[PDB]
Amino acid sequence: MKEGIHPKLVPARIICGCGNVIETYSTKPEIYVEVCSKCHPFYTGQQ
Amino acid sequence: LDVALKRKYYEEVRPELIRRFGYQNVWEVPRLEKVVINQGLGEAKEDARILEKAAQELALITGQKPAVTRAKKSISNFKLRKGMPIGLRVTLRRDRMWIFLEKLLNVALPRIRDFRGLNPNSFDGRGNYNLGLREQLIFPEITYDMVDALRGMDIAVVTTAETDEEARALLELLGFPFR
Amino acid sequence: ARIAGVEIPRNKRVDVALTYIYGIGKARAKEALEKTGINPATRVKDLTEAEVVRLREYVENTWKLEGELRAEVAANIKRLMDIGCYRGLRHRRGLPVRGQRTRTNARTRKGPRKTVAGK
Amino acid sequence: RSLKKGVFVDDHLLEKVLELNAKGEKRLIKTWSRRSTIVPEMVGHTIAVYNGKQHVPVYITENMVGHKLGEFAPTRTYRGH
Amino acid sequence: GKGDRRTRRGKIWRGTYGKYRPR
RNA sequence: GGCGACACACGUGCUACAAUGCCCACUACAAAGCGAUGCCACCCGGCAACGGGGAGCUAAUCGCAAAAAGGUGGGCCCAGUUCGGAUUGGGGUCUGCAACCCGACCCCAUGAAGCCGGAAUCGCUAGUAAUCGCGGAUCAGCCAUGCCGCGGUGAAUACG
RNA sequence: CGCGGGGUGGAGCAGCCCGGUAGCUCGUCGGGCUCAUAACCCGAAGGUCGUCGGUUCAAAUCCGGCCCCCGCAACCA
RNA sequence: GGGUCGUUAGCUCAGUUGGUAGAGCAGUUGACUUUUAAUCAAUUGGUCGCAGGUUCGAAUCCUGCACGACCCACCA
RNA sequence: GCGGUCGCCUCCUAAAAGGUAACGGAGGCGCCCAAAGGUCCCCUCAGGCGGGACGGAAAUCCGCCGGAGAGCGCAAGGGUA
Ligand SMILES: [Mg+2]
Ligand SMILES: [Mg+2]
Ligand SMILES: [Mg+2]
Ligand SMILES: [Mg+2]
Ligand SMILES: [Mg+2]
Ligand SMILES: [Mg+2]
Ligand SMILES: [Mg+2]
Ligand SMILES: [Mg+2]
Ligand SMILES: [Mg+2]
Ligand SMILES: [Mg+2]
Ligand SMILES: [Mg+2]
Ligand SMILES: [Mg+2]
Ligand SMILES: [Mg+2]
Ligand SMILES: [Mg+2]
Ligand SMILES: [Mg+2]
Ligand SMILES: [Mg+2]
Ligand SMILES: [Mg+2]
Ligand SMILES: [Mg+2]
Ligand SMILES: [Mg+2]
Ligand SMILES: [Mg+2]
Ligand SMILES: [Mg+2]
Ligand SMILES: [Mg+2]
Ligand SMILES: [Mg+2]
Ligand SMILES: [Mg+2]
Ligand SMILES: [Mg+2]
Ligand SMILES: [Mg+2]
Ligand SMILES: [Mg+2]
Repeated sequence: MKEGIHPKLVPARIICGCGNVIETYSTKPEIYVEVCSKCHPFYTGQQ
Repeated sequence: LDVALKRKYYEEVRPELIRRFGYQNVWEVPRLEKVVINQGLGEAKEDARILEKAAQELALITGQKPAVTRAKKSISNFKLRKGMPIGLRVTLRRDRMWIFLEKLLNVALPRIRDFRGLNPNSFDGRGNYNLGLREQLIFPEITYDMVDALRGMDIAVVTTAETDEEARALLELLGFPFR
Repeated sequence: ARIAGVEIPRNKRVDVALTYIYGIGKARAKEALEKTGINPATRVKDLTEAEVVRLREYVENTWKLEGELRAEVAANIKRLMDIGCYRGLRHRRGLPVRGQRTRTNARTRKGPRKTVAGK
Repeated sequence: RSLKKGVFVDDHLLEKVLELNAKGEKRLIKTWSRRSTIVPEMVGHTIAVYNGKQHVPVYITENMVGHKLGEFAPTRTYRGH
Repeated sequence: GKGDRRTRRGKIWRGTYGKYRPR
């Protein structure tokens, strides 16, 4: 990426309805997740 | 340069696709280039300074500063002097493509009301697939206390797949919630 | 944080801020507040993610909510019509469904008045 | 509006339908009992109901489950103004 | 108000009894 | 079956648009008429409608009964908002031969218009108006917000 | 054949000229006051601008043709 | 192009200490009536040819320059 | 006479060089741009079909296809990726 004034994109951590989500790598690290349709209520693995 | 889904493509998505279609060459197997995100905004036209929240919060969720579209021709119905900015278009590749693409699949699409799955027919027949979003706050980096106003985008994803079949296969096996 | 769909409520009360979730209010609230044991008088701005997940999870699983619910309320309708049923006509072409009186004010179900002319 | 200990169906047609239900054959019977319930068992028949004026045929499905027999035989004429 | 069948003030108005106006 | 139609138009009213206000708990004060074909205290199940049971009174005895406002304490914090309950989905109660047309009520979900109403125009001179309940007739049930009545608290203003 | 102006809600006028949106009176519709009607008051509705091309980003608006309309003219012979 | 002159919060204006800021029809409010009026009675700052430069201060003087109204002249 | 016209550009007329007339057929000019100029370096159209939130034939984005039908400030012709 061309060098100057452009978001950092540093490894991060995020959650789910179940436990954590790994891969991450986001600028503005450490965010939060209400729901996951793959942790999966609310779609997959139906109900 | 690591990026879990990138890895999961090479180890376990690639071979499943070789077993399934079968391939003389390592190259023929569909690879994944260029997920390009485009916000068409009339939403900011005569006021073009509304843009740069929508541009800065684009770069926040992709991790890349978008460039700015402008107007092909002048169309009188909505405004549209041949000059003005319509929206942002950011091209994503290579890691930075995946780093965003996994965050898309583990977070974004979960966070939509409903989400009965991704429409299966959006493959363009030459074996790319694009879709479109509304509330940008389905993303992690968007807190709904940073939203001035909602606007979506159109996400196109391109693939070295020559056909639509293999397009869905590549995307399914990358864990694309589908129908 | 947020309930089914998104529907973030905030500040004010918790029991109160629950009505602002669709498919819920008063009754379906004050009870699901004890069934998580959470204080109803709590102020949804301040409270522990503890209380949130036990509340967010209870509600999202328990009963059908708008993303799913509104889909289903509409679903009875297209069935209540398209069958040929009576209420289905009052739906089909858009008049009041349960008894009542159409000679004078329907106004809610009828829209605003389109006036014409006398004898 | 329920009954429940109840579920009233006039026995004019109820006999004819239960006899048509297990019959071997079916055609259209014409009743005045719209005050009935319809089914659980009546489904699949054509039946001519009455509006005050004449006898209207009704094809029957399960979407017609509990719905009293005349919801499907309307009493009015409109076509607007 | 006196028209909410879900309130005390309302049921009193109609004259009826319920979970919001038990006898 | 209709009298219950609905592009519309007028009349009479009810509930309202909120903080002298709404919601919850607790505690208090009436008059009048009805009712042993009925009114059902009281126990039980039911969130509840109501269903059970069941005691009393031809009733200054026993029952409808709860009066409401208020009073007290607590909550709401000026929001189309805990205002407001129209509309609609769903679940049941009961009357009745039967509740689709077309019933009343309970609960769940839904929460609409409406932020004091254009030209106009109504009532009221005192225990009146406003506002708050309650009874009765008709009646199986009920579309009563009606009408006939009853007490509760209780203004303003008349130069002329 | 000739030169000039015009065709816009039911009527009568603006707007065209200077591209971007259509206005004014009357009529009409709903309400008001009245025993009632007019008068009067409060509200509203209603049109693609003769037509057909073209121009432009956009045409009642600018250009060409045609269709009507009104006006002037047609003299020495 | 010369000469005079302007120049004004919605509009017209009316203001040359260096102070504020209006006076009329307008707009809203509010009495009055019926109708139309006519009378009455209530307002934010709106940093007033434009940037500059005079001073204790300039809507508010001085050069600038954009403009307008007026008037003279002249046009191979 | 009245009407029209009167200079300049483009197209035909014009007879395959030039030129060429009529009150022959058709249109345009009396400007515009301090970038719409110089140069260096990039870039390649219109259109059609599929795809894709609010996007509809037309805003933007993504594919294939597209040798010039686009663009070149304005008329026509020549020219031109
Ligand atoms: Mg491809
Ligand atoms: Mg009714
Ligand atoms: Mg309420
Ligand atoms: Mg009240
Ligand atoms: Mg009838
Ligand atoms: Mg009648
Ligand atoms: Mg009716
Ligand atoms: Mg009424
Ligand atoms: Mg109990
Ligand atoms: Mg005695
Ligand atoms: Mg009683
Ligand atoms: Mg509203
Ligand atoms: Mg009123
Ligand atoms: Mg008197
Ligand atoms: Mg009563
Ligand atoms: Mg126009
Ligand atoms: Mg009239
Ligand atoms: Mg002569
Ligand atoms: Mg001449
Ligand atoms: Mg001449
Ligand atoms: Mg030649
Ligand atoms: Mg030659
Ligand atoms: Mg050039
Ligand atoms: Mg194209
Ligand atoms: Mg397309
Ligand atoms: Mg070309
Ligand atoms: Mg050419």
